Amino acid sequence: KPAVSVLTMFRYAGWLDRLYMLVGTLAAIIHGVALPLMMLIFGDMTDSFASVGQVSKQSTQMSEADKRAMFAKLEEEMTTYAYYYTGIGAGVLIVAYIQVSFWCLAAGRQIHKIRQKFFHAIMNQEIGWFDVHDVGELNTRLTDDVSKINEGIGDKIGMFFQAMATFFGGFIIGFTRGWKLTLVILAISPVLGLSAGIWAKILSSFTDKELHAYAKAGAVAEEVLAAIRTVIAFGGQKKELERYNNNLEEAKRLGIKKAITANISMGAAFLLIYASYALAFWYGTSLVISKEYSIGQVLTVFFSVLIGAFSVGQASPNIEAFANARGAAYEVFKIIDNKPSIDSFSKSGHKPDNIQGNLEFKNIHFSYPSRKEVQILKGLNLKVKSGQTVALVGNSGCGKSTTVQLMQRLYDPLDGMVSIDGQDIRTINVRYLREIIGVVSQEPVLFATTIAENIRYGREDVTMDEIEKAVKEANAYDFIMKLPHQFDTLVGERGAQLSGGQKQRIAIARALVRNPKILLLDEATSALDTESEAVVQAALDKAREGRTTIVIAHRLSTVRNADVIAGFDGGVIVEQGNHDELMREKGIYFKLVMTQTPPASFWRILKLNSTEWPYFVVGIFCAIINGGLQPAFSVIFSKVVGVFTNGGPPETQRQNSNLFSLLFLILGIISFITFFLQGFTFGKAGEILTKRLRYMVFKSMLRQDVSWFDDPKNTTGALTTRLANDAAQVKGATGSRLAVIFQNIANLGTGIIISLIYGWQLTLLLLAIVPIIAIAGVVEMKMLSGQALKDKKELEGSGKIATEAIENFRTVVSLTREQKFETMYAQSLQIPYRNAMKKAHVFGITFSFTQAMMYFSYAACFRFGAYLVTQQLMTFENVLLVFSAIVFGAMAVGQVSSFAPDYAKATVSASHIIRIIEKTPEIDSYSTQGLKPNMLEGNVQFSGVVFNYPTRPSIPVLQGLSLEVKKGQTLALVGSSGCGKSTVVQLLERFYDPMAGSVFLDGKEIKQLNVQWLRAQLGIVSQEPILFDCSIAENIAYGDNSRVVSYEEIVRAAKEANIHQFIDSLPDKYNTRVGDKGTQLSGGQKQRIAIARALVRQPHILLLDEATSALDTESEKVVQEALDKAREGRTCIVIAHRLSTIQNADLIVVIQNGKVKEHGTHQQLLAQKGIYFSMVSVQAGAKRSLE
Amino acid sequence: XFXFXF
Amino acid sequence: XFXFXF
Repeated sequence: KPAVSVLTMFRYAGWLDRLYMLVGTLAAIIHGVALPLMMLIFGDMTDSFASVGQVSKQSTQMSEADKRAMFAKLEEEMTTYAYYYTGIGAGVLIVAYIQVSFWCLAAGRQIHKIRQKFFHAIMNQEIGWFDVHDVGELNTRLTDDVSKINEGIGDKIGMFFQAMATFFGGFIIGFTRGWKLTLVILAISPVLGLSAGIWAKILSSFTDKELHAYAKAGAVAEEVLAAIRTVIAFGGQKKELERYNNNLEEAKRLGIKKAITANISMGAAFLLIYASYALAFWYGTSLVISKEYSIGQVLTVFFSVLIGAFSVGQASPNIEAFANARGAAYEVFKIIDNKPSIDSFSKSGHKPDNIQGNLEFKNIHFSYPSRKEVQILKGLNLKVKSGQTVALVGNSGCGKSTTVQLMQRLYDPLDGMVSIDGQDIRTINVRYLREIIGVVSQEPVLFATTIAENIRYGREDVTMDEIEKAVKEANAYDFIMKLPHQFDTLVGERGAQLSGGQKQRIAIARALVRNPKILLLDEATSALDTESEAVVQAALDKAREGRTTIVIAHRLSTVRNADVIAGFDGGVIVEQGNHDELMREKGIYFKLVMTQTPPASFWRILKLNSTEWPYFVVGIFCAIINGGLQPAFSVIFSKVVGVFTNGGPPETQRQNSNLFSLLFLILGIISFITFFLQGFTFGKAGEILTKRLRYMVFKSMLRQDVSWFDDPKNTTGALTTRLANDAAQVKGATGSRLAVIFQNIANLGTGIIISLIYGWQLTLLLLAIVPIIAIAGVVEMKMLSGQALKDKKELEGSGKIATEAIENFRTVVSLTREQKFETMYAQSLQIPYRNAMKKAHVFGITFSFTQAMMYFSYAACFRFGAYLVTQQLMTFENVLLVFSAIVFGAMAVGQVSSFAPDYAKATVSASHIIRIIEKTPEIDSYSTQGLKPNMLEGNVQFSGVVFNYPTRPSIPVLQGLSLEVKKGQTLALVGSSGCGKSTVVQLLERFYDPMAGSVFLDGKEIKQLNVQWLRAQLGIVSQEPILFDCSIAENIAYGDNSRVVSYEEIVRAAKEANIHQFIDSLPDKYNTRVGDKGTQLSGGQKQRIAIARALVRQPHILLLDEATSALDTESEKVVQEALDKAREGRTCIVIAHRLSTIQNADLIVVIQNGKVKEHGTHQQLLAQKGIYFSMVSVQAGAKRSLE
Repeated sequence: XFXFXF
Repeated sequence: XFXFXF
């Protein structure tokens, strides 16, 4: 929203830039004025043929006499006009090039400076400024906003002024050639602007509505695909598919409605355009018959004014372009204009020599820019003698690090002063200060380049000798020399990830090259392995002894040798002294011491919509008729001016112009019928297959097994997105575009037949010209994208070094060498800059070439139309017809190139949607095959089962697992940890078939059993049961599908689950809605409902998976009571984590590494002393302990 | 050429 | 270059 003064935005343009912009906008205005002058001459041409057209037909006596004066008039006149046109061509060529080239040049030249200055400004900021701002947003802000600014100051301005020039020029010529027709053409303008408004208002409203419909279905789809395992378990797939299908059923209806309305609107708009357009022309004729206007003048003012009219609409977008650019330039310049307190790019202040390194902190109060919320340092006093080494210690708050933070003058203290030697730290130059101080940080960072270069970030001027001595003095020489490439080895986030201690040593070496008088070590030893810690500690100790040092860490192994140790409490310095003294003090220090001791292009996609043989032929026939209707608009306009030019005796004219002007409209109204049709037939055809596809996609998505849903590649969101997009995309390829293409080929076809049969070689000529300028138009767009992509690749590299610089910034400021990144960034930018120079050279040529070719083409038009054709008996009225017809065939063909990417995108999107359908699972719930045993009583046999999850075939969950459980008895399953306990329940549901081994129930192998029937006999209850949005009775009735559950039945089930307390209490009772849309319930109720749907099914096998997992207090008690009442009448497998509730179980089984380890009744496992005994003792010790 | 046919 | 804008 905030803007920028127009002058400040251009502040980086001076001398040649302003010149370029001036000559540019000049040439632009010229280019603009050029076109309406073209239409001015066009009226003078009509007058020439009109003068001869009347006289030629006025004779009806002498013939040869008309071969003399007429041909001479046409000779001189046509030659003059052709000469002029040729004149215009060179002009538009030159001015076009000048315009685009100059403006693009200016843009590039400026944006270069913008980028450099901006990055500099980013680097120049103090750390306090970073602390409050998101770096990602800032970097993206750089890359994107500078691009917006680029788009703003670019050639768009030239286009804008050019359009304004066509506007003024058009209306100037319009007015001067006459006032009436212009005012009459202005009279219609409000009517057109309103019709375009009705066009707009409908889109914004309905586009939202269209998104809303799929959001209601998408909700079903999402909750389902989120609940996939549950719906799989209970086998309610047909129901979910049904619901989704119903939602689609609604969606398509809303769709066809929108189609009808939209098509009606478009048709009406087209009708208004036709009507006004014809009307103005009729009035024109009415003015020509009065001899008030010449027949050509009418054309001139008409076209000039309409040109001038559209120029506005064509101009407007370039306003928004420049508008956005100011808004973007605001936040950009804000940082560049911002001058900090600290600078560090400044050369100022003292640079002391022979620093002894006597440091003192005096009464320092400070807070980070969280400001008044917390004040970490309340007062302070500290000294450290020259050559000494002080160690800071503290319990928490990290006020320790604050001193190291302040000693680099990253922040100025609120009150108090940090004094290096005798002088205040603020009097001495920042850079020099940072250079005389070395720093080693807990987390070291290595910029990505050779080791030498990272060591070279200590000092720009250095030799491999100093690097060697530096790393050797840090004892890092061995480890890196053993590494390949020697000093030239790579480091960074990408590639050659090394040990922390090694990176730290490299950091210490880097710091050691700095040869600092002052050394600051903050928890550099901390957060590192104990073995390498000593290795790095050796270096750290060797890094001292030439320097004064302030060290901070959690390691009290390194503190003892310190000359002074300093404790802090609540930001207040308390204890100071040698170790023995502090241990004699028995204070905080002593305390802490004691504490720490794939394309698819097919008509196969069409074979699916081949479901409808009709609805297509209708649209195509209709659209071809429309395609045959399109050139008819030309044939009239030809003969309207044609007969009027060919009129001869005037008496018969005024009667004919009324017959055409009528007909002129008649093709209009019939255009309403055909346009609405081909839009409606294609629309309705679009919404139906969208139901068929999504219904076929969703269905087959419920076919797939859990193996496919566990895939990280497929998630609910990704599936719903893949579900929406492809179906949304295929509609576009089979939709309006195709109809338009057929309409346009039909258009050009009928047009070219008429043109070709009328004009002999007049048309054959154009057909040589036109396909060339069209192809010349497409190739231009190809070079535009090529230069665009290549440019993106080059700045991607410069933006990469920028991200590296500003993400690690707090480090680079400590090492200084920001100027390094300045220079690197510049050198990185240098290549895109020279590239942007060539861009202007190219953009101008391709533009001017395509403009000149169209003006030169317009010269060859009338030149061949006149002369050779008109010297023959061939006539002007036909020429005027052929140009219209052909050039419109072309402008219609343009829509073929414009509509190209839709099919491609739809192809890529139609690729996935067939594959997703054709994919088949290992276990398909749809198969009607399988035994369906007649015997009720369940057993379960697990024998030598081996299982690895398809997602993670590394660590096996089950190896040779063997279980057995008889009917009507509970099988308790205990385990150390893992899904092994659950994998039993998962395998019995047959979500997976095990790698090796086998599992039986009635003695039949479930693998050969019917999947649905198998799953139909199971009582599964999970940890956190998901309930879909619908009546709780429908959530309970979900337990049994293929049949509607009785009320008294879900009542009985609700009674068995002890949830009846809630259900009878609610106002809506069993009709109440749950699932967070209409109501909220706690875990207890939800679980009891899960139990209800579990036992409404009347399973012979109950499966309780950690049912009490998330729960508390009495809820566990009542839910366990329910679960306990639920079993004992059925086969059961209970993996619950409360072993106090397993104490009554028919069989307990301890799982170990996939093998059953211990098994037996409680008292037997208790009689034994082993895993189960420990499992029970450890958690049994808790309940006794809670007292 | 505008949008009818010339 | 006819009457829309090209």
